[PDB]
Amino acid sequence: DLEDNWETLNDNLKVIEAAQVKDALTKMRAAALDAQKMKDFRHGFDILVGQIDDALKLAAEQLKTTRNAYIQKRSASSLALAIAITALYSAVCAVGLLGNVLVMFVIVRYTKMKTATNIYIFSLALAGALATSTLPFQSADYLMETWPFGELLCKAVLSIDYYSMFTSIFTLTMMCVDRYIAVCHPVKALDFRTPAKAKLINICIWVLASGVGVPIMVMAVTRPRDGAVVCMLQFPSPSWYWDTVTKICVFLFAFVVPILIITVCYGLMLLRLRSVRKEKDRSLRRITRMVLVVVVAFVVCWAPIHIFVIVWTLVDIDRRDPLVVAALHLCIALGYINSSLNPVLYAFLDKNFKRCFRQLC
Amino acid sequence: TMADLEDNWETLNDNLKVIEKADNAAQVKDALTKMRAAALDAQKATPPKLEDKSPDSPEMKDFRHGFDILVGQIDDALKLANEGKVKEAQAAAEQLKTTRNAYIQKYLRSASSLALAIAITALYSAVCAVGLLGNVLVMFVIVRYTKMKTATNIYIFSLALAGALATSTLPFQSADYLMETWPFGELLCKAVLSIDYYSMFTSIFTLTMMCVDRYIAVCHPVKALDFRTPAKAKLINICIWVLASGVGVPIMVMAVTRPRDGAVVCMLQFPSPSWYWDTVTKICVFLFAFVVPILIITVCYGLMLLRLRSVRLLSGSKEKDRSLRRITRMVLVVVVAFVVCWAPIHIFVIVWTLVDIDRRDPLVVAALHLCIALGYINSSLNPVLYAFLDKNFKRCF
Amino acid sequence: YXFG
Amino acid sequence: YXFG
Ligand SMILES: CC(C)CCC[C@@H](C)[C@H]1CC[C@H]2[C@@H]3CC=C4C[C@@H](O)CC[C@]4(C)[C@H]3CC[C@]12C
Ligand SMILES: CCCCCCCC/C=C\CCCCCCCC(=O)O
Ligand SMILES: CCCCCCCC/C=C\CCCCCCCC(=O)O
Repeated sequence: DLEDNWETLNDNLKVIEAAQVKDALTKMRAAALDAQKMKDFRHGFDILVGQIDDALKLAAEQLKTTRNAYIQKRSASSLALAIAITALYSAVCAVGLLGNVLVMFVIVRYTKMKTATNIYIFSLALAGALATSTLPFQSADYLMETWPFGELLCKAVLSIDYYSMFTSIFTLTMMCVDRYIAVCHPVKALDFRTPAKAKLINICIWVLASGVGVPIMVMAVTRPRDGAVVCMLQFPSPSWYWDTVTKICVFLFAFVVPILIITVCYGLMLLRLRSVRKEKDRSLRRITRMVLVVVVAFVVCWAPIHIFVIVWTLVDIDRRDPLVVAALHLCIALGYINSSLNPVLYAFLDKNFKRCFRQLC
Repeated sequence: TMADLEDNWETLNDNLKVIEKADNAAQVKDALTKMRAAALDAQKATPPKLEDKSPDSPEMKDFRHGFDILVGQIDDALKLANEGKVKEAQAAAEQLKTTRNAYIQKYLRSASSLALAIAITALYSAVCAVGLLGNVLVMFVIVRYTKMKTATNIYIFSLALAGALATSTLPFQSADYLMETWPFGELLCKAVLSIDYYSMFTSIFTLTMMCVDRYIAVCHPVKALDFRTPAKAKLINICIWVLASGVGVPIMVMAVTRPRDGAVVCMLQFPSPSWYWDTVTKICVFLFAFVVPILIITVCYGLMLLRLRSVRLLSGSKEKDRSLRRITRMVLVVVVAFVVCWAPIHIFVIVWTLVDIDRRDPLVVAALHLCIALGYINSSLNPVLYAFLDKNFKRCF
Repeated sequence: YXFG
Repeated sequence: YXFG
């Protein structure tokens, strides 16, 4: 048994720490030979046998460093990690779905979408509820190491994931633009920030994003790799080319462009405030402060997965390595934190449920 | 108290909006009457900011002076409401907003408890999703694939059934915390509380017996071929689930919804004197579900280390004797996890009963819900960790 | 266990 | 974004 051989290798490394160390080293080799008895795992035991041979001649703890070429391919340590990730995806999914549905409910039932600001919040909440709805599937796939929901559901997951990423990010960018207009051009804001114009802008975002959603829905396929099934985009030939174009276009239009716009928005709202010369004067100072919170949270939550996507395409990453896997799904969830549990959605609930959460320090 | 200070401060602010949206003198009059009584009540309190300050300190005299100006202005607005004026009395309420802003506000600064409520919701949802769906999956793999033809498979099913029942309460418990009320009714209150106490005992007593079963396997391997029979394991688990109804049923009888401060409370209605029987229940739960299980499991461990210390002392062959040493190290793992998960809440219930705790303080709220949650983490993680580390189960999944 |  |  491979599990029994794995234990006898470890339970014997502690017997060492002259004749006793030699009898332990030979006992380790016979287990290591039966442990080798997919080709990458077999290579690990060849380095292990070879190092044991040098120790039998004499290396002391060098076998523990070579053991890191067979452990990923500890026992409970892997299970603890899979649980932690399942817990992270389920916390992000459950707070995401319920937070966004609740915001939408507050707007539909109580607020009644009269202001332009509430239209930009409804759209951002709708985008967040769609974004978090793919998580049960993404976390099941991680756990099972295979796509068990078929092609049609793979198309639905990949298309909704790409589509909702852009509708969320652009609704957020446009909100900051809308608020920038209020702070800096108030005479012009009276004619622009009307609910009919907020309705049109938001609808344009949802219809425009279908230029991403539809090609992603077309390319999304279920293909078999190493006996298991994978949900993936099938780019036209050359796939490596169109894959690189897609990654560069997502990083440019859904990350750098929104930051640049929100940052230019922040700085201009800032100059407008500096150009001033009591309560109505500092009421605009809260709005500009909110824009800064938005951009900081955007950079914080989205930069790690973008730096990871770039590192992954450029450098050969050990997909098996435990800490690599931990960092990947943290980065993925951290992207979803902005998408669905956004600082604007927080502020909105903090305003409408003020009395429920207000308490003296 | 600071609860009185917060509630009075709230009453002052709430009654300002009453005048703001008032249409008659009767509405403006009583709002100022409440506001006047709450201003005189609040000036008696000491702000948290100035808790370290003397009742006659210049800051404390300034806090009180703010209320003197407020009460004076409230009485000016009262005479206008009494005279028959509703425009002037409403206009005088605006100058009351400038007074509590320029004088009192600095001493009574507030913060939002929204980020704590989100974290709490996140904690219950994560412990629920992993716990419920995880144990439902464990139960499915045992029933449909790793058919319960062994003693172990019957015990993993019992821990799994209990773990799943335990975590099914969490959506109701966290909705109650958010809403600051029980919106599900008395029947769902009975189902929740009974399942809560019941599944606690079935979970802990099936876990305890697993350690006894491991002890028999390790220390008496020849005699275990008779005892560790699936029909004998089946019987033990049924006895636990039937025995545990002496807790589930009385909790179901006593579980009631009662009105308190305009909100609804899901609670246990204990017989006369209710405070006594409530304290007795907390003592019996601590002794049977915490102390008794720790003792039995620690004794199972101590005996296992002794029975393996003798084989070590025999010095025959440690080539396969070490395969049982991993099972006893796992018993130490189970006992430490049970202590670390259950000890904080059990100590919390003992302190809650003997000492007055600030129910409002966000530190006590954060710590309380973390404490409640750890108990669920244990009840739902013991079956999944055992099953996903079981050789037979791993192949069948 | 703790509710409420 | 990142799956798979
Ligand atoms: C098993 C070990 C590792 C855990 C220790 C238990 C800790 C986390 C728990 C057990 C009892 C708890 C305390 C019970 C009562 C009070 C009084 C209250 O006004 C403030 C919180 C405070 C002070 C709690 C803080 C956290 C506490 C100390
Ligand atoms: C995996 C299960 C997820 C757990 C989610 C728990 C359900 C949350 C339930 C209700 C939230 C209602 C929001 C109302 C908050 C405002 C306060 C109030 O109404 O008094
Ligand atoms: C309110 C919920 C109460 C549910 C009571 C459940 C009682 C059954 C408890 C444990 C089952 C243990 C497994 C033993 C059955 C073996 C399967 C079989 O062969 O029939």
